[PDB]
Amino acid sequence: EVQLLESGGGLVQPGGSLRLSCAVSGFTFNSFAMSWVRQAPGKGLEWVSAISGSGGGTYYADSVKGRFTISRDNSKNTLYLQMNSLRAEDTAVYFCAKDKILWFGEPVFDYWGQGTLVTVSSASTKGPSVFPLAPSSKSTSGGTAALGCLVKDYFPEPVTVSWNSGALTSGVHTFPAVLQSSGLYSLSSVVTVPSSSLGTQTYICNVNHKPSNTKVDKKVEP
Amino acid sequence: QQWSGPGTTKRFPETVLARCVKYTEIHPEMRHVDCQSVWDAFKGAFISKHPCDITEEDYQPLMKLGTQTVPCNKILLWSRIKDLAHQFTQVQRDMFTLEDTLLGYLADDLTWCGEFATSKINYQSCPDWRKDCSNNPVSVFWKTVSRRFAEAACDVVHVMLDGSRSKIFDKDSTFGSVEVHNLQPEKVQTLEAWVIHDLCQDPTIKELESIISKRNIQFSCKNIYRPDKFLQCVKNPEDSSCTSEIGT
Amino acid sequence: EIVLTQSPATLSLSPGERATLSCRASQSVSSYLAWYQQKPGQAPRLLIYDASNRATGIPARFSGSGSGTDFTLTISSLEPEDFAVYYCQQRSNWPPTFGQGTKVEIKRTVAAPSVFIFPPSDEQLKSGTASVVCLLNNFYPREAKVQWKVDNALQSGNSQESVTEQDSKDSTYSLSSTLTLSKADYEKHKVYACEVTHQGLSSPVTKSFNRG
Repeated sequence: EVQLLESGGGLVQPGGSLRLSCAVSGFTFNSFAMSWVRQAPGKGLEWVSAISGSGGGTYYADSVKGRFTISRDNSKNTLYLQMNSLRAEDTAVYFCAKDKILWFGEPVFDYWGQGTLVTVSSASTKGPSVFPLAPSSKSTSGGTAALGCLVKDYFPEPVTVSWNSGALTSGVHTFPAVLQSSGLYSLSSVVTVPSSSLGTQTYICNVNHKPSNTKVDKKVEP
Repeated sequence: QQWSGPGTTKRFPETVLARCVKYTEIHPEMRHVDCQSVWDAFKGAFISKHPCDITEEDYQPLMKLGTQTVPCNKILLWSRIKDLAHQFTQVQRDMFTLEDTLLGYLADDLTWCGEFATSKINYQSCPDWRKDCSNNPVSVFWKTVSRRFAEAACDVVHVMLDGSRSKIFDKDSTFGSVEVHNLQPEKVQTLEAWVIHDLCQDPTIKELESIISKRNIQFSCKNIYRPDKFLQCVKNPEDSSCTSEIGT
Repeated sequence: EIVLTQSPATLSLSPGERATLSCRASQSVSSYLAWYQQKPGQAPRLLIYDASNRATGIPARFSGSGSGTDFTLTISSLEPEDFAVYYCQQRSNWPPTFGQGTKVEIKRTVAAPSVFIFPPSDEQLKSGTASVVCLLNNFYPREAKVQWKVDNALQSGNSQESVTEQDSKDSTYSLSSTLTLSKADYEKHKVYACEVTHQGLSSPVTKSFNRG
């Protein structure tokens, strides 16, 4: 089946450069136009640039016309977005998209990648600290107990949080990150379980912060 | 002077007038067309003239009369692959070929010429382009209407080419001699070729890429190995096509 | 560029209702109008292309209509799973442009939140900072008031809040309120509480713990 997988992206200083990648499979990459679409945090979609199946034809949005370069290596089924002179207003999630039309032109997109966040900032990378949110012993609604992990003081976004290496998904809430007044993000990830399972089930939060290469596993005990 | 070629098509005036009436009656058009005026502008180009002394200015009143508002980003040029290019526009009906315009519809597959000192049409023979002279009524017409067609193109132009021909791109064809050299770079960003059966590496396609690139227009190329399948998914793109566009 | 205007910005319906979404182009795009669905954190999904054609695998409840400048997306039998922002996108000319989006939120019966409070971990107290967390889980509507007091003293401007986006199956919200103290000032006090006010509660619910 069709797959678009973006790599690269993360934190880059104002004026710096960043190259994005989009690895594809499941279709004849050669015979389809590709485009990059971006999404600033809490904003809509904005088309960035388009490239033909063979690579020769390119279009650009006016806001990036002098600084971005789209390209592709069809022998590797890889699409590229070479970004120079990055500004704060380029901070966005960047998707690669496949044109549904069978030729080059004004595109409509039938396949998208998962997106990768690009943060353009003066601030340095900061790895999170992971603190447990231990279950209560004086509350805990009925037979429902809450527990979780506190993922504090990291930059930039994103961070990834799982429970029991992915085995526990039901009842899990990972809250959107909030920018503290220190310029550092923080969030909590919580899960409700039966209160009487606190002595028989082991709960571990898996935190991954790729920009700082921080992989922490925190076991949450009562 | 006037021989060596087939004569004017029998009933040529009636045919031109009939084609215009039918084209207008299926195209409530940019501006009302008085088909009689169109036929008069057609006649005035070549009637009572030397059929080896026809110029493009002879046809300009017919060109002005026949100017149409065509979506310029939807133009499909083609060179020496006729049937598949036109059947493609029957399906992708938002795209146009030269023969889909009023002026192309009028003259398609017809011949005509006049005589110097008379007002008659020569139904006996007409100048053959190769063996008599190039500036004959038919060749000059198509050389004129094809130039203006290419001059109107905008934003991305597609051209269909026959990959079975040994010269996939011929610099001496109308597309190579007239149309390619007249795409306006301030209006045209890309020319994407569709080679019909990897022939985008053929020496003649790279020649087209070179010629186009030195006019500061981008070049794009796309192999089409499954033409019947390519057309089937233009009709209904919803069955099995995002995995089958491969070398058959 | 061609501007795409979607109305309204937000639409709050109940399941089974009919969703009518509008997109109005600043000039004619004539058919070249697509519709995209984007659930939280996910990539867009093409629903309708060229204003009336369903993409492969798109349910029959999605239908597109319109030509020129006025376009409409209709979702006949709305589901809780349909909580997403829907975008319109034109391919009439360059550049291709998207509308700002319409957010479809699902209506639901009033659900009171479960309230849990979490003391600071000893592991964090070594860092010199303490963080208390109050969890409000699985409630509707999103309108809720969390109040922090330590020693019954209502705190000010030392807490941040975070809300989940509406759950795609039970249409509920979850909220976290994180109170941040100095460690030296966290020890100067004993009783720590969050106060929760919500339409589904009879009286304000107070979950609390004593330091130690």
